[PDB]
Amino acid sequence: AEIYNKDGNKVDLYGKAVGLHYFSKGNGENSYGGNGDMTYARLGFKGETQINSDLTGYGQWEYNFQGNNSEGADAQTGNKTRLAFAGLKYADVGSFDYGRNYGVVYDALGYTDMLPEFGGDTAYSDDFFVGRVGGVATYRNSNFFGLVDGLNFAVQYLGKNERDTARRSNGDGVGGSISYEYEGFGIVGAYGAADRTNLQEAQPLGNGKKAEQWATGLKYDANNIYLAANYGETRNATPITNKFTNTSGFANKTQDVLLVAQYQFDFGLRPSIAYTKSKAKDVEGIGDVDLVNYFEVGATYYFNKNMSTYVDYIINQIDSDNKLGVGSDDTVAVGIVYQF
Amino acid sequence: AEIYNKDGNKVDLYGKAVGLHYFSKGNGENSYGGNGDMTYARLGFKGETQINSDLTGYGQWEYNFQGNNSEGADAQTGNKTRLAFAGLKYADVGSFDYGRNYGVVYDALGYTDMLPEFGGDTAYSDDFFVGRVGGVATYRNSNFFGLVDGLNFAVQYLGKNERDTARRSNGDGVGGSISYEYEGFGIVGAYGAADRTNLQEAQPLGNGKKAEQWATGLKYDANNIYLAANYGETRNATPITNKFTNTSGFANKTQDVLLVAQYQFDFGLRPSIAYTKSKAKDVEGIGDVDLVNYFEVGATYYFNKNMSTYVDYIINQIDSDNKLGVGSDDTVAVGIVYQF
Amino acid sequence: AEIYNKDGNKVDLYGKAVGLHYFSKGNGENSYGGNGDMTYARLGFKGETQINSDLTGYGQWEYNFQGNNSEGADAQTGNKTRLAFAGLKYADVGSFDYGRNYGVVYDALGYTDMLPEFGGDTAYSDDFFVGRVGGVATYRNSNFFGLVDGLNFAVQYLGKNERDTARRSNGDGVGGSISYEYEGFGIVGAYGAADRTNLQEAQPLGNGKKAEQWATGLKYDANNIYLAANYGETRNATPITNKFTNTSGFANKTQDVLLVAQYQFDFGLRPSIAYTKSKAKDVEGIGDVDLVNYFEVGATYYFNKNMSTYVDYIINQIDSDNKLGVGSDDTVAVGIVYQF
Ligand SMILES: [Rb+]
Ligand SMILES: [Rb+]
Ligand SMILES: [Rb+]
Ligand SMILES: [Rb+]
Ligand SMILES: [Rb+]
Ligand SMILES: [Rb+]
Ligand SMILES: [Rb+]
Ligand SMILES: [Rb+]
Ligand SMILES: [Rb+]
Ligand SMILES: [Rb+]
Ligand SMILES: [Rb+]
Ligand SMILES: [Rb+]
Ligand SMILES: [Rb+]
Ligand SMILES: [Rb+]
Ligand SMILES: [Rb+]
Ligand SMILES: [Rb+]
Ligand SMILES: [Rb+]
Ligand SMILES: [Rb+]
Ligand SMILES: [Rb+]
Ligand SMILES: [Rb+]
Ligand SMILES: [Rb+]
Ligand SMILES: [Rb+]
Ligand SMILES: [Rb+]
Ligand SMILES: [Rb+]
Ligand SMILES: [Rb+]
Ligand SMILES: [Rb+]
Ligand SMILES: [Rb+]
Ligand SMILES: [Rb+]
Ligand SMILES: [Rb+]
Ligand SMILES: [Rb+]
Ligand SMILES: [Rb+]
Ligand SMILES: [Rb+]
Ligand SMILES: [Rb+]
Ligand SMILES: [Rb+]
Ligand SMILES: [Rb+]
Ligand SMILES: [Rb+]
Ligand SMILES: [Rb+]
Ligand SMILES: [Rb+]
Ligand SMILES: [Rb+]
Repeated sequence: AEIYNKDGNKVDLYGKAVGLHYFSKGNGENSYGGNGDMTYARLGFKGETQINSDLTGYGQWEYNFQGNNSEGADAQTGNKTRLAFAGLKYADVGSFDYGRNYGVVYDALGYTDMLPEFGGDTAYSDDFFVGRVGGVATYRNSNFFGLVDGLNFAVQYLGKNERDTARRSNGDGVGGSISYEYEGFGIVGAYGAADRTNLQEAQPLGNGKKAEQWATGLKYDANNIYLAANYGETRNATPITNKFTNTSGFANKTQDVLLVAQYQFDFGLRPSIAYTKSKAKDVEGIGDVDLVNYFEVGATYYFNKNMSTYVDYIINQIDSDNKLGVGSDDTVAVGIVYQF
Repeated sequence: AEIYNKDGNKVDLYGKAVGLHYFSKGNGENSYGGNGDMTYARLGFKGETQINSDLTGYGQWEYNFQGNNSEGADAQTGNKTRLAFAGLKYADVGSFDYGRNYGVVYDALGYTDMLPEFGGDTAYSDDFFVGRVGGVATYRNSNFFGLVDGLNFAVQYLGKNERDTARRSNGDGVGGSISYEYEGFGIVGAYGAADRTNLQEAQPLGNGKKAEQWATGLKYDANNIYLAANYGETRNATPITNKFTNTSGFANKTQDVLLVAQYQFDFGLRPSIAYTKSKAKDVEGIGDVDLVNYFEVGATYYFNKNMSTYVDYIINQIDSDNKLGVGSDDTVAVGIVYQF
Repeated sequence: AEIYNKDGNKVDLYGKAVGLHYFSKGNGENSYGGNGDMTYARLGFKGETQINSDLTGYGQWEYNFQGNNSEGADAQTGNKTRLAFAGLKYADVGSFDYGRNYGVVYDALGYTDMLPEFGGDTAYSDDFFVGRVGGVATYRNSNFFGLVDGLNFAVQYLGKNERDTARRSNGDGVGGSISYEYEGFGIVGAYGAADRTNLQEAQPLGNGKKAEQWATGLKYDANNIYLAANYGETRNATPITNKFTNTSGFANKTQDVLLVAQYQFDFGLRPSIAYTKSKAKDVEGIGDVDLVNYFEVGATYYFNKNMSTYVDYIINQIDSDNKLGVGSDDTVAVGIVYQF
C-alpha cells in the first residue's frame, strides 16, 4: 500500500500474511512439496522519485519471513531477502538497475508462473537467469525507444558469486530477452549464458565450463482468460540432487514444458488447469530422468484486492521408479491470504 | 500506528523500542531472568479489509528484533517471528484464522500476564496451547452468535510440528476456551489436549503419549483496578531442564497459581503486586520440585500512550536446594519504552 | 519518510536500497574492501512524541538487510540490528536514552566519516566507544543547559557485554565528549575508558586490563565546503588480526589520523579528497605496523534528496611487507542508491 506521496517522491510499503498448509501422504517425505505448516509473511517497499520532467529514480526491497518456524534455535530458517535493488529510468531511452533482482530468462518463464501456490519449477532461485539472483545489472527497454509499441528487449550482466555451496554459486555472464505484445497476445524469447565456478565443476553431477539457459513463451491475456505456454532448455544449469547416492550437482540437459489455462470469473473465482514436464538428460551414471512431472488442478477466490483464499492440488505424474529420487506422491495446498 | 486507510482497507504498522536492562547477583548465572542488557525492538502490521457489509478479512504479522546482540556472528540470536496469520470474520457467526498465533489456553493465562516485564511464566512459547504456536486453526465466537452478550467460546486445532528439538515439537490436538464477562468481572475456563512426538517421548524427563493443558481465570477490570487470579494444571507439557545432570524434557504434573493486583492512577502510575507459584510433580528421579516461585513488586509510568518507563522487581522465593537447578537469586528489571 | 503525524506523535519510517559493487585485483582476497557484489538494503523508524510543553519521548530502530547473499543457507550473513534505543529529552536540561547506539568517541570520529562508501575505519562496530555498541546509557546536552550556545557536552555509561568472541566483548566503562560550534567551525574532544573482559585478555594479541579511546576533531562546514580533521589514540582497544599466524586480539597503541576535503556543487556534485593513516604500536611479536593507510578520491552525485549515484576509489598505501597481513591492493566501489 502507498503510504507516502509528497514532494516528487512516493513510497509503497507492501506485504502479505499467508496462512498456508500442505497436505500429503506420510510426513511429506516423498511428495511434490511436503506436508504440514507452510505459513509465511512478507514485508517490503516500492519507491519512486520524480527527479525531473522525464527522469525517474527507483528502489525496491522485499523480504520473506517464515511463520512455520519456532522461536527457539530454528527461528531463522527460510528467512531471506528476495529483492534489493535501485535504478534509473529516462523516458523513451531505457531503464538501468543494480541489486538483487529476477533474471532475464524469467521474462519468458514468468508467463506460466501464475498458479495459486506451485508452478514454475524451472524458475529456480539463485540459478543464473531463471530466478532471483545476485550480481545483476539489468537494462530494460519499452516500446523500442518509443518507436515500435509492444516491442520490449532487455539485457542483463550476471556477476560471479563464489559462495559456500555450488548450488548457489555462479560465474560471469550475459543474458537477453525479446518480447512483443499485441491485443492480448504476447510472444517472448529469452536467452542467458554464464560461466561456472570451480566448485560447480567439482560436483559429481554435471560436466561443463559453460552454463546456458533459454526459454520461449506464448500467451493470451484478454477478457478474463489466461492461456500460457512455455518451452525451455538448460545446459549445465538446472540444480539436481540424487537421493540414493546423496550427491548434488547439475543436469547437463533439460527439456522444460509448461502449460497453463485459467479463467477469471466476474464474481471472483479463478480455476486453474496446468501441465508441467521437465526431464533431464545425460545425468552422470543415470542418463535420462524426469525431474518435474504433474498436472495442476486448483482454484483461487478473491474476496477483494486485499483478501483471498485458494486450494492448489497437484496430481504428481512422477513414478516411484525415479532413478534420482524425486517425490512421487501428490501434494494438496490450501492457503488463506491477506495482502496490502 | 494506523498509516493507511482508503478504499475499504486499513493498515496499522506498529512497533516499539525497549531500552531494557536486568540487574542480578553474579553474572545472571543463577537468577530469575539473568542480568545485563536486554534491549529489544519490535516491528509488525495489523491489517483489516472491509469486504462487504458484514464480512471482514484480516492479516497480522509480528517480529522480535534484538538490540542486546552484536553485529558479528551473534547478530541473529533471539530474532524470531512472533505472529503471522490471516483470517475472516462474518458478523455474528464467528471468526476463523490460520497462521502463527497464541494458543487457546492463553485465553485464561493472559489474565495474569499484565506485569511490567515478567509474569505469566506458565505461558511458554512453542508449547502446545499456553503460548504462541504453529499449525493452529482458531475459531472464535463473540456474544454467542449475537444472542448472549459477554459469552465467548473458542476452538483451536493444533497441527503436528516435528522439529529438531523436542522442546519446540508437538503433535495433533484440539483446544477450547469458554468465557463470560459482566460489568468488570470475567470468568474463563480453558482446556487443550494434544499428541506428543516421538522425540518428546525419547527425552529422559517426562513419560506419556498425551499432553494436556487446562487453566481457569477470575478477574476484575473496572475503575482503574485490575485484580487477576489464575489456576492451571499441565500433563506432560511443561518444558523442564535439569541443570545438574544436563538433561531436558517435560514435567508430568504441574500446579500453576498466578495472582495479580494492579491500580491505574489518574496521573499515570501503575504499581504492580503479584504472586506466582508453579510446582512440578513426578519428575523422573526427582519427584516434586518448584519450577517458578516468587513475589512481584513493580511500577509502570506512562507519560502518554507512546512513551513509558517501568521498574519490575522480583523477590525470588526459590531455594538454593532446588533439585533441578532453577535460579534462586532475585532479578531487577528497569526499562524505558517508546511505542507507536 | 514521515508517514504518521497525529495527536502529539510522529513516526518516520526510513530506509534505502543500495545497489553496490566492489572492484579489486584478484578475488578481493588481498585488497582494502574486497571485490564483487556488496548490495544492501536498510529499514527502520524514527519516533517522537510530544508528551507536554517541554518534554519529548523518542525511540529509534535500524536494521541492515543484505542483498549480496543467497536465499539458501547463507541467507542471514551480515544481517544485524544497527540501532535500537528509546529516551527522553526535557528542554534545556538534557537528553537521556538507553539501547543500542553510537559511542561517545564517535562524536569526534563522525567528523571525518562523510565519504561516499569508505572512510572512518577507526570507528569500529562493537568496539567500546568508537562505534555502535550495546549496554550504553547516554546523557547529551545542548547549548550548555541553554546558556552558552554551541557548547555541547555528553556522558556515556558502557555496560559489560560478555559474548562468544573477544572481538565483540567489552566491560564496564565511562565516556565523554565536549564540543563547541561557531559559524561553520567546530572543535570536538572525546574520551572513553572501559574495562576488558577475561576473554579479551586471553587473546594472543594485546595486553592490559583497561581499554582507552580518545579522539579530537576540527572542521569547517559552511557555504558548500566540508573540511575535516581527526586525530585519536587507542589503548588495548583497536581490534587486530594476524593473517600469517591466524591469531586475533587487540593493538596496544594506535595513532589515528583522518583528513577529509569535500565541496558540494549547486548542480549536485560532491567530489571527495581524503587521507587516512592508522598505525599500531607494541604488537605482540611484531611491534609497529600500519593498519589503515590510503588516499581517497571519490565523487557523489545527488539527483535529488532521494536518488543518488557515487564512485568511491581508494589508493591503498599499505605495502605488501605488512607483518600482520593487511590488504595492499586498491579497491574501487561504485554504488547506486535510492532512499526515502
Ligand atoms: Rb492427504
Ligand atoms: Rb528434512
Ligand atoms: Rb542454541
Ligand atoms: Rb541454529
Ligand atoms: Rb513477480
Ligand atoms: Rb493466482
Ligand atoms: Rb546484486
Ligand atoms: Rb558480482
Ligand atoms: Rb564433474
Ligand atoms: Rb479469483
Ligand atoms: Rb524416470
Ligand atoms: Rb474482485
Ligand atoms: Rb503417483
Ligand atoms: Rb543487584
Ligand atoms: Rb549461557
Ligand atoms: Rb563467522
Ligand atoms: Rb553463528
Ligand atoms: Rb497479547
Ligand atoms: Rb503493565
Ligand atoms: Rb501456523
Ligand atoms: Rb501442521
Ligand atoms: Rb521417557
Ligand atoms: Rb502507568
Ligand atoms: Rb524444591
Ligand atoms: Rb495517561
Ligand atoms: Rb532467595
Ligand atoms: Rb580492477
Ligand atoms: Rb573468506
Ligand atoms: Rb542447511
Ligand atoms: Rb548456516
Ligand atoms: Rb550517523
Ligand atoms: Rb557523501
Ligand atoms: Rb544497549
Ligand atoms: Rb550491560
Ligand atoms: Rb595477552
Ligand atoms: Rb552530490
Ligand atoms: Rb608495515
Ligand atoms: Rb540537490
Ligand atoms: Rb599498493
